[PDB]
Amino acid sequence: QIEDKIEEILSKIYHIENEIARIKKLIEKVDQNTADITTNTNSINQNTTDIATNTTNINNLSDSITTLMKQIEDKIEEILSKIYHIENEIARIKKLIK
Amino acid sequence: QIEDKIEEILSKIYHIENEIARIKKLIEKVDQNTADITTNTNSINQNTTDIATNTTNINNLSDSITTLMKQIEDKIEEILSKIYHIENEIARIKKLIK
Amino acid sequence: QIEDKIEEILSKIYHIENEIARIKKLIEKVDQNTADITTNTNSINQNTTDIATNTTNINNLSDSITTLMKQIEDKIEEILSKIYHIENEIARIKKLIK
Ligand SMILES: [Cl-]
Ligand SMILES: [Cl-]
Ligand SMILES: [Cl-]
Ligand SMILES: [Cl-]
Repeated sequence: QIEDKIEEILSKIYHIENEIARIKKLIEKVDQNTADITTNTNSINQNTTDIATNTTNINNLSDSITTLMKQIEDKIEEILSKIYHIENEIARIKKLIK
Repeated sequence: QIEDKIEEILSKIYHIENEIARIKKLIEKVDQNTADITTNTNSINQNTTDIATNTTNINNLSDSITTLMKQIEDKIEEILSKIYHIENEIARIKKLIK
Repeated sequence: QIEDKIEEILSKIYHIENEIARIKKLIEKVDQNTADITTNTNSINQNTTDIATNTTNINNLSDSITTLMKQIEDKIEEILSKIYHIENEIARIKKLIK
């Protein structure tokens, strides 16, 4: 029966080796996954930097438009004011004739 | 001869234990990868939310500039119209003199 | 000693099996991680394409504002120039009366 116990063990070992050989394939997979997570982390960081640049630039353009709006509204106000003054000079030139 | 079978079993086993001890290291590397994937997934989502904000804001500014453009074109044409009416009052005043 | 050597071996084998069963639980975890890294990679790319769109559009609005600026400032200068020539016609009309 010793000899049966031994044949039994030899089968278990053969099975075990076949299971281990399948499991060993994981080593290379895990390392590959680890490498791919790093690459993703590098792309994520680069997107974050580029989103920041865009955010900054949206904000400056927004400010820029606000400065332009003011600049123009003030020149328009000043031009309308000159026009009003000229209309008043023409009222007086008209009264001065008649 | 049994005894020889037993020694070669004991070396097969010694070898298996060394293989299993290497493979054991994978349990914690996999935990780590899983944690790092979650972190990356959190950053991806934050970038996605920030890209959305930026897209929204680009779109409002673009509309804003369009409103400002027309707003200005109208005031400029009102001004040109007042100028023309002044040019006509001066044609009169010149006539009215001679 | 033989039968003792055998009962020892059988429990070393029992433990290797327990260790292997613990390690076989990684197989699907590693597959799941791999699938999740691919998903993340897909989201990263999508974000990259949307950042590029946003970048392009920020830049065109920026240029657009620059074109609008000069367009208006030239129109305003032309209006100021018509106003000045109208002031001069009114200086003449005033001198022509008195
Ligand atoms: Cl990832
Ligand atoms: Cl993994
Ligand atoms: Cl991203
Ligand atoms: Cl963006």
